[PDB]
Amino acid sequence: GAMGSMERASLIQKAKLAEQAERYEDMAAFMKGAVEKGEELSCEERNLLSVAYKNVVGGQRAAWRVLSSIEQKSNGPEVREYREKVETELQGVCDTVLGLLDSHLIKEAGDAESRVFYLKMKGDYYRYLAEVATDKKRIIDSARSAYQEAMDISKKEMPPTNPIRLGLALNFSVFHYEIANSPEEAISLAKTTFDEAMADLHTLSEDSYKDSTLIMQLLRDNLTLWT
Amino acid sequence: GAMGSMERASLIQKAKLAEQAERYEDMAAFMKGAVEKGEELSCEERNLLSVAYKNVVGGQRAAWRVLSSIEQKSNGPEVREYREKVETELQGVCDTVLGLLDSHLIKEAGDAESRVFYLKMKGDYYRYLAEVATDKKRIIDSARSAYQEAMDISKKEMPPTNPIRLGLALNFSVFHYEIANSPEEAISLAKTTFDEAMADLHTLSEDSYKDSTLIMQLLRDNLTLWT
Amino acid sequence: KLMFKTEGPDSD
Amino acid sequence: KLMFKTEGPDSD
Ligand SMILES: [Cl-]
Ligand SMILES: [Cl-]
Ligand SMILES: [Mg+2]
Ligand SMILES: [Mg+2]
Repeated sequence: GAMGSMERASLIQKAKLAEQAERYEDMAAFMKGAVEKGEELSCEERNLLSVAYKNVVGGQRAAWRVLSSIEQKSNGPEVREYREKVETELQGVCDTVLGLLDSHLIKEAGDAESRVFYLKMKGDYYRYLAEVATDKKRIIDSARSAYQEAMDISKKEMPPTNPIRLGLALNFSVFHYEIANSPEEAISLAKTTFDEAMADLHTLSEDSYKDSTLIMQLLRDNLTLWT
Repeated sequence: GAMGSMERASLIQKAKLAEQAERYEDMAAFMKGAVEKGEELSCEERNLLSVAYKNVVGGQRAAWRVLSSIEQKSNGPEVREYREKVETELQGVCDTVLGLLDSHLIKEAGDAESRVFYLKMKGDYYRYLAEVATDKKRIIDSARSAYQEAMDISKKEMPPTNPIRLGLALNFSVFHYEIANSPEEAISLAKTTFDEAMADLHTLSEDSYKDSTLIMQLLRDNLTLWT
Repeated sequence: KLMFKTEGPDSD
Repeated sequence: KLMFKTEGPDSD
């Protein structure tokens, strides 16, 4: 694509600059270009990819909810038209990310840390598609399938305090609660995840402890509202 | 352009929705399309135009300053290249706004409230060009000329508390201080503007009083840092 | 809408 | 950079 002529290293450098400038669409385009070079991504690079698209789609999700709320209150074509415009752009971003994961990040991810990261991402962006879907069922089952594969690997290959495993469990629990309409599964998953992490904190350095307890706080935040 | 097929009223409605969604690039594109319908803009519509582009260019200015700061500290080509990319996009937005003002908002603006508003905008977007310019002198004199014409009209046709006149004086004073390197002109302009507004507040309703004193506070904020 | 906590940038 | 107050959205 348009980043085909730029060095991989230069794309990564500019992704970092774009993050500093809060230019997240640029950041995402640079990391898309980096992925398309065909090499596997390092841990830092995966997180740049995720941060970039999370910020882009986050703005779209927030705009879509504003517009959807206005639309529902109003129930001329303008509100529906503009909600559809934003919705279509959001779906395009999700399709772009899913395309990168399928071509070919997931299949080339051999390690648990990379494969779980990408499968979690796959669940996340199917979940964002599900938020606006009205094929709804198949989108939901695609999210479920990706999250479940990531969960299975993470339980076999990672300690219960691993931040990737924790963020996965967090997001899968939210999927259960409000996408799958399975609130008891969501609560059970969040509780067990928090408890098993807590029992493993004693093995961690201070820095790893800070990483893990940050995500555990998010599990507890949700549980407080769910119970 | 791409908005040529949408009704003027629908573009204005969608500009308002985009503002609610914090989708300012969309907001600007809708208002560009509205302007290009060829009718004069109402007061509310002028403010939609201004709000949209102010938010777009504001993000670009903030990104440009981050990148410029990194560039100067670092003095490979990547920092300069990406700063240039953002700079070129910023200049494109400024050129777009100046094109709308020149074709043909200013020449069709008969009233003081509209003509001063547009001439202030012209000064503002030449000032944003000046912030990144290294033709620098002619850009600065274009900003000065636009601000000065707006000032002359505003002093003849508007009361000293008029919010448009006040925001004009505010921005022209900042132009003086840090673009024209005329800090004493900036201080004098801000002081006289504040004093003459203060002496006219007694003529205002509570609502107009709130409007005027909001901008007067900005004049005083700057004066506090300049003196 | 009430958004629950999910991983990473609370960008929405 | 220290940005002084100008009219309207403090968007930068
Ligand atoms: Cl639309
Ligand atoms: Cl670039
Ligand atoms: Mg959120
Ligand atoms: Mg500012």
